Amino acid sequence: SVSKANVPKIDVSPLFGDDQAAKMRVAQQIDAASRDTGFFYAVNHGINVQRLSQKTKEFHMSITPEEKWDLAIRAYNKEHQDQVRAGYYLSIPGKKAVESFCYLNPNFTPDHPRIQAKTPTHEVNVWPDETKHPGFQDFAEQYYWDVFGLSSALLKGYALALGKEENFFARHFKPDDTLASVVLIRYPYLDPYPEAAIKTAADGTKLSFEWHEDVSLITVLYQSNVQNLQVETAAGYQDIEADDTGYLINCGSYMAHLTNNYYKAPIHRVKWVNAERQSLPFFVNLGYDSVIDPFDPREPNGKSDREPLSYGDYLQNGLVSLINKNGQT
Ligand SMILES: N[C@@H](CCCC(=O)N[C@@H](CS)C(=O)N[C@@H](C(=O)O)C1CC1)C(=O)O
Ligand SMILES: [Fe+2]
Repeated sequence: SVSKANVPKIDVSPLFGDDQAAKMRVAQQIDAASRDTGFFYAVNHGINVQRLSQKTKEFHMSITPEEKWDLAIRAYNKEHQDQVRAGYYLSIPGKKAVESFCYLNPNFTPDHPRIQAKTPTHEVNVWPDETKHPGFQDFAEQYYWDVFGLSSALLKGYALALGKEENFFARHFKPDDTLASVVLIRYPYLDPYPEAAIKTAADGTKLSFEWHEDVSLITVLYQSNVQNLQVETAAGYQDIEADDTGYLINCGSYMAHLTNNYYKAPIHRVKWVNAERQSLPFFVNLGYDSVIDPFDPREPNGKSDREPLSYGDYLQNGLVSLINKNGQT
């Protein structure tokens, strides 16, 4: 068997309030989890995840092949050269099971200064036809802001955990410019399930997505109640329990950089499971020009021998590297 990973449930509700002592007690729990397996479940987060799941299912199960081409990123549709990040990521029946829809900051409109400048990693979202998907765009944009709010609260907790003032990360995480993305991933049930869509780990475990560290500051994830994730620990890969009432939180490699690996970006992978399910990550990314000076909370003077890295540089390079390592999703 595989051992169960320690993934504590942390009540994050004080991070929305003004009880500073209570916030510190939450920060300590985040610190402990970040130093152990690198994962925890945020509970009492205030988001209606059942409705998120229902609206997402309605979208995934009603979108047609025609609409998928019309929304497709450039990896699938050469006509859409502006769509590197945002849009539809098609399955390939017989070869690739997973499919998804990615969207970015709703404030990236045609008149946004970064859109006008054609700055890398900024795109205007594409949406299906409103008549075919009534309410979907509005729901999805509102969801972005709901999970942005949770993420801002979580970032106050991580800042306090690291010995900083609570706005240390959040001051770089702003509605007008965040590079954060939502991805609505569908993992299908298939009978037969094509072997070409199943990868195999060195230890023999059947996978849908190989080992990686996240390209993010933190990752704020909702998934269906079907166990699939594993995290590498000193004791080997361990199973992360599912919990479709909470958000699974972990650090990405930008956090590891900024903290000199005090909070590591945990290595994790996705087991192959033949089940119809949802994986709905929010990747907490800062602004394109955001730079936090690296530090080390294990060193008396707090100094680090790492060089500052702008978030835009980090992100553009990280997303390409992840595609090169683990394949186009
Ligand atoms: N397209 C997105 C980035 C996608 C990065 C990516 O492919 N991530 C993987 C590894 S974290 C991913 O989303 N995998 C999901 C899965 O396979 O279920 C995860 C975290 C829920 C953007 O432009 O921001
Ligand atoms: Fe990941």
